[PDB]
Amino acid sequence: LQIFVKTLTGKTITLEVEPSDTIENVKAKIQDKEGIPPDQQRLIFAGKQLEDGRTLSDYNIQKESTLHLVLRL
Repeated sequence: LQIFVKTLTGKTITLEVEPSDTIENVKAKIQDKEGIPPDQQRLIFAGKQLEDGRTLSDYNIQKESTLHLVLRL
């Protein structure tokens, strides 16, 4: 599976994700490609702010789905 994460910059980053990956696993993938501690990350999917511990499949995030990243303080 691959998904896109939109930054505040506008710049788009593809992410290789397993379908059962938790939102932490996603934040820690972004920790890798950008370098933003998961605690400063806030991810959004169709307006729903996604929660650590639930998985991509719990929120029905699928191939080529877009998450919007925004920061926390």
